[PDB]
Amino acid sequence: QISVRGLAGVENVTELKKNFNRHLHFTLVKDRNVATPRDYYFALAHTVRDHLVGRWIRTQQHYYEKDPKRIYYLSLEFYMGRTLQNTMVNLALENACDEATYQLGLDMEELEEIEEDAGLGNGGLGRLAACFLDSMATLGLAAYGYGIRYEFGIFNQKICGGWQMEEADDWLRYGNPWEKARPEFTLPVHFYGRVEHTSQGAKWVDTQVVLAMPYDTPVPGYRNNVVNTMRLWSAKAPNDFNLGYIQAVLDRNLAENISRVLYPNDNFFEGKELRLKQEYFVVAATLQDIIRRFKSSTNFDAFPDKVAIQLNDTHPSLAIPELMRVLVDLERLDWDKAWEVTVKTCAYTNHTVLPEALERWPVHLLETLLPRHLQIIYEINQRFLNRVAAAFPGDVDRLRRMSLVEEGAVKRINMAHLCIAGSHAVNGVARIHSEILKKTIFKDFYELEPHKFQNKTNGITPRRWLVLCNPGLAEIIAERIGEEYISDLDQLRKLLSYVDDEAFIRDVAKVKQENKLKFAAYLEREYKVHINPNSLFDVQVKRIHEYKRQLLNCLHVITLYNRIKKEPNKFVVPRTVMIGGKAAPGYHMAKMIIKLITAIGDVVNHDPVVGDRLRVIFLENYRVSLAEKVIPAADLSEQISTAGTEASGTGNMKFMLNGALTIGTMDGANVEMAEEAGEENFFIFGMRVEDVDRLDQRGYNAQEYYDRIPELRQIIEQLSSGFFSPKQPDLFKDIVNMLMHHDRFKVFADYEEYVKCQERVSALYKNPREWTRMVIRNIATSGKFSSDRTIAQYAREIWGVEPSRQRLPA
Amino acid sequence: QISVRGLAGVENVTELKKNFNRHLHFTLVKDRNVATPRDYYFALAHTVRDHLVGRWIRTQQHYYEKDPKRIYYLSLEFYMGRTLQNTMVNLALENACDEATYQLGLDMEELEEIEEDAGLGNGGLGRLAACFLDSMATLGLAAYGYGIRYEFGIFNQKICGGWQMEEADDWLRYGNPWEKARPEFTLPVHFYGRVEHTSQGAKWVDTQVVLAMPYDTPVPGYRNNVVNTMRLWSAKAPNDFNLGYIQAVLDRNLAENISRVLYPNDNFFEGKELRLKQEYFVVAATLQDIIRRFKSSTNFDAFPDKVAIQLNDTHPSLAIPELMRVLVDLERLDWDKAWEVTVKTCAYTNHTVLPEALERWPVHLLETLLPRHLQIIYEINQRFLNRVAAAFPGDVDRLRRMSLVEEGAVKRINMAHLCIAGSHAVNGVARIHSEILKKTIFKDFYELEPHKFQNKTNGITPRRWLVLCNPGLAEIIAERIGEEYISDLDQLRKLLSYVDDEAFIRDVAKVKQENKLKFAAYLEREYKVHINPNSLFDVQVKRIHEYKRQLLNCLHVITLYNRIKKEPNKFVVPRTVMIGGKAAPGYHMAKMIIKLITAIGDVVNHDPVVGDRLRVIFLENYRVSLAEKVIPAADLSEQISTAGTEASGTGNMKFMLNGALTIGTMDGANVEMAEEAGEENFFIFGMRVEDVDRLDQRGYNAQEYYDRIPELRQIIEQLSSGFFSPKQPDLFKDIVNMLMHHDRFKVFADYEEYVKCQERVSALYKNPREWTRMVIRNIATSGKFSSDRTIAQYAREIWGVEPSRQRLPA
Ligand SMILES: OC[C@H]1O[C@@H](NC(=S)N/N=C/c2ccc(C(F)(F)F)cc2)[C@H](O)[C@@H](O)[C@@H]1O
Ligand SMILES: OC[C@H]1O[C@@H](NC(=S)N/N=C/c2ccc(C(F)(F)F)cc2)[C@H](O)[C@@H](O)[C@@H]1O
Ligand SMILES: OC[C@H]1O[C@@H](NC(=S)N/N=C/c2ccc(C(F)(F)F)cc2)[C@H](O)[C@@H](O)[C@@H]1O
Ligand SMILES: OC[C@H]1O[C@@H](NC(=S)N/N=C/c2ccc(C(F)(F)F)cc2)[C@H](O)[C@@H](O)[C@@H]1O
Repeated sequence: QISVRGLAGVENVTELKKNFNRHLHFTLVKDRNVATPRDYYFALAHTVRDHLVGRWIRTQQHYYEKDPKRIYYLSLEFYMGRTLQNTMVNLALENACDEATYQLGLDMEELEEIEEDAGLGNGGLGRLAACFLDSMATLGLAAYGYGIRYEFGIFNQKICGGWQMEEADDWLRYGNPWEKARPEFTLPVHFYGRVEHTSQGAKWVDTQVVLAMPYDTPVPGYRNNVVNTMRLWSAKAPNDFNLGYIQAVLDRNLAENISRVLYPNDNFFEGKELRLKQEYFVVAATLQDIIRRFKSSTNFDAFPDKVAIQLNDTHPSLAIPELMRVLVDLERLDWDKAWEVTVKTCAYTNHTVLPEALERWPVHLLETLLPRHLQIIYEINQRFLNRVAAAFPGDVDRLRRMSLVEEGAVKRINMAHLCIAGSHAVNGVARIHSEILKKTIFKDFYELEPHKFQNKTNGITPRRWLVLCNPGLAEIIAERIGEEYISDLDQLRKLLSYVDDEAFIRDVAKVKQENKLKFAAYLEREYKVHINPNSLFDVQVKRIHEYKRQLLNCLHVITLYNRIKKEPNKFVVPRTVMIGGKAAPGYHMAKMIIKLITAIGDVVNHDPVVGDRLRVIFLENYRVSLAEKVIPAADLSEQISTAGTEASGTGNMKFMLNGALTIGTMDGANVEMAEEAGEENFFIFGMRVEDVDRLDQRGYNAQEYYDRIPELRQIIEQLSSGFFSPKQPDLFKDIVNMLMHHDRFKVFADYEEYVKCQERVSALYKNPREWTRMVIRNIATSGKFSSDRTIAQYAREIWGVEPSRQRLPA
Repeated sequence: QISVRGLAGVENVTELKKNFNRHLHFTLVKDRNVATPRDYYFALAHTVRDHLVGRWIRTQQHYYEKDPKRIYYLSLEFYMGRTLQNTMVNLALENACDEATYQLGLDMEELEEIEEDAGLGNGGLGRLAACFLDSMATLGLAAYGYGIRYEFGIFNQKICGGWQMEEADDWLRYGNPWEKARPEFTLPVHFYGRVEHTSQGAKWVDTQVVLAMPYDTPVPGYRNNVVNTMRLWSAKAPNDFNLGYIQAVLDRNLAENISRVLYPNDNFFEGKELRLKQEYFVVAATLQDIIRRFKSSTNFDAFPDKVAIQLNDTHPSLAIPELMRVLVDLERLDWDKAWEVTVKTCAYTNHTVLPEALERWPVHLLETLLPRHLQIIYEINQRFLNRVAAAFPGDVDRLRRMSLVEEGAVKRINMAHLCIAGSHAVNGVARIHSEILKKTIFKDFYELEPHKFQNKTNGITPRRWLVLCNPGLAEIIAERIGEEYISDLDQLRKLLSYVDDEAFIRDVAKVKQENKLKFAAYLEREYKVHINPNSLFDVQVKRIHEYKRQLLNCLHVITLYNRIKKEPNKFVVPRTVMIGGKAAPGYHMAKMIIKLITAIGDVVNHDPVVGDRLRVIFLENYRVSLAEKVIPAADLSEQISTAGTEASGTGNMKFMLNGALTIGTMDGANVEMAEEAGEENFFIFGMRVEDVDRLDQRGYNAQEYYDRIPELRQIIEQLSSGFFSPKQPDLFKDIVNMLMHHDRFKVFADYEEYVKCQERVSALYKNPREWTRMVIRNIATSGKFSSDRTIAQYAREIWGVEPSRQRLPA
């Protein structure tokens, strides 16, 4: 059908058809008279996965022979989404399978909708890990993703009476065709116990043992025949566990609860024991696996030449004292050599600046659970602080500021401080975030070791986030500039010479229109909701957090509503305002914001005077599969965090690549995005970081804004008095009180500029030719935000390895 | 190699070889350089199972088209053992796979040792269910086994310092190639709640829901291309279960614990709530599945013409009030018609007479867990007792004796009484057991409804228990009489005309010798134990129970030891005495008996004066796979339960078929076995049932025996004084006290006759030609004890369906 989806050869199509029927019969034990759509999906899935195995076996064989330096990417989250289409795309099988299934009398797109998301992450950090794995395979690096196989991923979100309900994401219910259990490689992980000191050093004894069972999932590169591995650990009780009889067997559950569920509280650090166990479990199992592989290459001096470990935030920070423990206690290296090896091996990526998100584990927890690790941490702290003392003699306050141990009511370990001390590199995830690290939160560490601090601006994979989710746009671009850009996204610059091309303009706008019709249909079909596809699609999708300022968007929405009611017979650009995202189950304010959004929808969507000039829809259960649908259909991307709070953002980049214009603050990656496209091609508004700092100095007084902006006052009055909650008039009192008296994120301060800027957006949209021309200049300059570029920078500047675009033999 | 194992055709062998390699690559994701023996087993397993699927799909298709009457065999236990060899045997693939694996450079027998036992049963009742499924498929009946998929089966037994230790049987750890999950057919099961009465009848409301997920396993007939289904239910939490957040997800475990583990307490009824839940779970899910299938045939008058439900003991007795509940409350049939349908549908098999084993559920349990079922049971009881009153007017004691409700401290439901009331047939499992039911324990019910009471003497499958475990014996028989006997075991009578055939005599004795060498080797290899293979193999294998009198065997063993020590230079027939079996974890006396056996071994096996004339070995972890090894190697089968206590026994029959002579009491099936072979060809001793009754009348005084038998006194003195426990002299005080003052099973009363009879055994064994001739007359008359015969009797006399030896088209 379309070019970039590969060849549908006669030989291939005939082969796919017969293997499909083979799987239906032998694998699924069905025949065509009993088979459901789900059976058909599984048959296709097995037919496709057959094509990975030879490539997977010989890639891993290749790494054994050539013995390159290995990259280990440690994360507690991998937000993978669906795998079928991604695999077809990366193997050039998409048109062939489409044809084969067509001739079998099936619609492949319908089968694709049956696959569950692998929802093993919360948001940006988890999705970043998934994009990175894809780029690492595409760039031919010998890379492994290591994490936990959660039985339950991020909860499915139901909206009930306007309110979020959570339900278990039982994603493994029907089986996972993309994993291979490897029970033969099961490893023991130890907990509790005590430390004994002997003549021959320390020994960790009387431990409880939990088994770590690995499951491998393939990660195919883009048409280079490379298939890397993601290894996820599952928790298993040992067989003499608790071993009246019946109870002992039932208590095996306690051990296995370690990998049962993903923590969804991305807002607020909770020092929960189960979470600590999860963090140690992935680290202990992974490091044994690493050392095993290394020993199959006594000389640990070569360890850093052969191993790189990337720590995705502080969640796997225990890798540092765990590597030390192994090297010192088990291999009997001396401390200094062990430390040298550890530092050269580990690197740390920070993904936030919000204080309440930082991991600070109570000492009494580490004492009971990991007694030997606390001792190692204490020793690291002493030696580190001795280095600080010698560099800044007499600076006693620096010492307490830099300590890994925080004193107070409860003593705590600062895991970020541990990571910086024990890593040769520390990076932020966009240029302004990295500068903020060096200037404010890790200033003392930067002064001590400026060489450690780097930037690696985030990216997204153009395979999933263009080719897969927006084939129409991929095709019209391919027609003009060829297919090479898919794995060299900088080529999109060549599109600049088409900004005045009437045909291209028409094609870009047509692709968008089709995307909007497709999504407007999806809404009616799966959610019985009626939207006008000629309106501007105004979309904000991301986790619900105060810093992300979904509330500022709410304020604009009500402003538009009030202006319509005021001058009903005046013309305004019609909008469909879509907001979506999950709230952490314990985050009251975020749950209230969701309720507000639905409450507004309830008023706005049923007002006859509004007609269909304004619609407000809450997008339920936002997740990778839904992002792949809504992003290609968007016209306006809302990226409106208070400057200084969004470390990078990556959703922003997905919208840019897919032909939406951006309204945003100079925050995170938005800055670099505006820089690449030109500030004239971006709707920038609001305080910069410096203005925020100024405001904090004087003190932020929300009342000032309320007193001087009558349009804002009106909104606040409506909220208080119960205009949006007729039956519970004080329903939103918490929200109003927060905005008026304790708003950490200065919602009111940006209100005027935001509304003004929104007027400029509406103006441009009235001129379709000029809207589309600006869109073209965005797409054309989105090349920098490919994760191939990000990963090539990690490889060269942190891990010390050269990427390669060369094919392995098929 | 050997005939009965089928053809190894050039085309077949080449096909098996390539499918093996296909599976190794695509299914296991290995290549020959990394593959372990386990990988090889799995590749063969997948290669073999491929041959079942077409047969499985068309058998079930056939039953849909022809719509025969369906047999549902309900059991909480299916002791299946291993499946690979059984499948090859039933499909005629054994020689072909042996060849194919040979040419691949593998030993198939070694691969077969890798498969775990499906240990989903305790002993005889569970193994009976497995033999029955095999015969039902072999006889072409449209039959389904329904049960629970336990995550953990019967525990593995470790012997530590002479003592039993239990460890979890994690049989699913590496995956089960013989099952197919069917999540699409998941059904809800309800618990707790309350009953509401409306105008439109009773309604069961406010229930907790647990999901039942079926797993199907094939059951192939012997070379007839029939493949029936065993469906096992697994417990799953519903997705809004408990739905702070983290805990809610972790508590899903509570629902799923229902199918976690098999109860191993075969000795003593424990009214544990979890066990009741298991019993209801299998019943509720199964009956919905049955009704579903029936409705795909309002007219429930045809229900008994289309459905038979066999209840394996009282464990699924809740099927009776559950069928009533559905028919009355949900389909709105009137009580009398519902009852008529239920009775004609259900039949009950009793597997014991021991009072402490009978299920008597406290009313307060059924009240909380199954409030509607208690009401239904009460109503059944009233109507039943009204029938009793009318038949035996004024007999008030009969009324209280026959009631389903037992009064007392705690009111209880007698589940056996429920089963008899609600079934059209009640059978025992051997002729003497069935007579005992009618004369003693169910006398009142027999007087009321004599037509209900039947006998169906147990059997074993000659596929597993001859062809599979003893190919050498199967072959030498096949040479003389052909292969037809394998599915028509009565043909073995033809062997009588060979009792004086010198060649046959020589061949029978040679097969036994090879079996003993093979087992003597297995012992040395896997357990570093040294046995003389020229000795008489004296074997008692079965669960450890007082009624089974492993203690009487212990007494004989010590007698032989004492007689040797007394006259060291006298000749005696050398013996290897092997005893094995698991004890229920809470059964103290049974655990003490195991300790005694090992303790004796410790003394006897290290006495230089004994040499190798006497060895005592405890066979660890007795289970189906071990039975398949030890039974063909046995010379003497010990079947020595107190007369009246072993309902049938089936191990007895396995030994008979495999060329061991039997020493036994006239108990259970032993009677019919002696009757078939001739009492001259059997070593019968001890009290008959009548003698036991007499002894109880006068009162059993153990002291009498102790006073009159000096050889017995000596043994008791040795036990008391600590001869077998030098470091803990009073270790066996419990055992001695039990024997002297509270022996329910009259061990001493049979002592003299037993020892005497054992002398007669030793005498015969000195004359090999005559030993073997008697062996031939046993094998030749073991035809009656085939489960094909047993099942043909159930089919004709209970279920009303005709068996068929006709092939389905391949
Ligand atoms: O879902 C049912 C079960 O299947 C099992 N898979 C087995 S037996 N073969 N896999 C083969 C395989 C082939 C190719 C690939 C891929 F995609 F190319 F990489 C992955 C796996 C899984 O181990 C188990 O966890 C799972 O629950
Ligand atoms: O760099 C990629 C993206 O990273 C994001 N950081 C995220 S998602 N941190 N998650 C923290 C977290 C903490 C605890 C937990 C929990 F619950 F304990 F399991 C889960 C997540 C940035 O906010 C974004 O600007 C950036 O683009
Ligand atoms: O062990 C890995 C997993 O495999 C799954 N099997 C799947 S996907 N195909 N089965 C095909 C099949 C073919 C033939 C037969 C047989 F023997 F002819 F009857 C049985 C099953 C199981 O459903 C799951 O419970 C299990 O854990
Ligand atoms: O007919 C076949 C054989 O059946 C046997 N009966 C057995 S095994 N009953 N099990 C009872 C039992 C009770 C409770 C439990 C438990 F633990 F709650 F789960 C398990 C088993 C007879 O004793 C034998 O003579 C006969 O040959």
